[PDB]
Amino acid sequence: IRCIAVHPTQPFILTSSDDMLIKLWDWDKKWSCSQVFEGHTHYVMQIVINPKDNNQFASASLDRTIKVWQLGSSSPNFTLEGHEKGVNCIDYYSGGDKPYL
Amino acid sequence: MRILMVGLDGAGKTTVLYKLKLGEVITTIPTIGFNVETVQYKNISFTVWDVGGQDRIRSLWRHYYRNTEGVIFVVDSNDRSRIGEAREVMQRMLNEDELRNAAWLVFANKQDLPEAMSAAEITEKLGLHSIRNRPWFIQATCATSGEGLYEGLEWLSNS
Repeated sequence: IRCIAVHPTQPFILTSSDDMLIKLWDWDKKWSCSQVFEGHTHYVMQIVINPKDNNQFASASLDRTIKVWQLGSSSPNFTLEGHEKGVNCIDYYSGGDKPYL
Repeated sequence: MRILMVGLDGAGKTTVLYKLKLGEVITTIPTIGFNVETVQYKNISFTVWDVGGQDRIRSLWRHYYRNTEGVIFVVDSNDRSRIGEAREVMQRMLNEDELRNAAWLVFANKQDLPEAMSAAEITEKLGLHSIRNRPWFIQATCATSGEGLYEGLEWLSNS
């Protein structure tokens, strides 16, 4: 189990794991696996929540690609073909104003 | 054929459009800088035109328009209000000449649960399920959800 990303506003714990799975679990439901997010191609190395929009989040894998997701996409909205290596990590841009990873 | 997607200002009309070509979507700003792509469906190639309700967009839609013959008139089934104001307007707009040249395949969006707007309600609000005139089509959807995918392309084929 590589990474957890959390919704702060909303009572959540998001997890990515190497099983090529991202699961969402709900703590108020007392660790329900509320939803499973899948659209993998490899181990899930990292999850980061765009906390800015907690709600939307991005995922990094070393198969070099990034999926950004919408809740209504237990899959990303899309995948983009980032790395020429692998995408180890994904990070967000502190400001809400503009947006970088 | 020159085919027009109209609908809201701030809709993310576009959202839908590129959701549509591209699968993954686009900002719920609609267009604001001129938008056409031409699509083969059924190998008649229609240039489908996304216009944001750039207030100005609406005005300019009115301005420029000739050369149309068909349209996906997009409307929100959750927007109760500029849906209303519009309703009249657009309706008539449609009744202005040239839009009678065109089937209105209206897209009713944001139909999605514990709140949307009642298909029947709006239909009768416009009397508008009406066949007092044209090849029409009515299609459900939170196009922003994408809702009716092949059915559109296909039903629309019908002629």
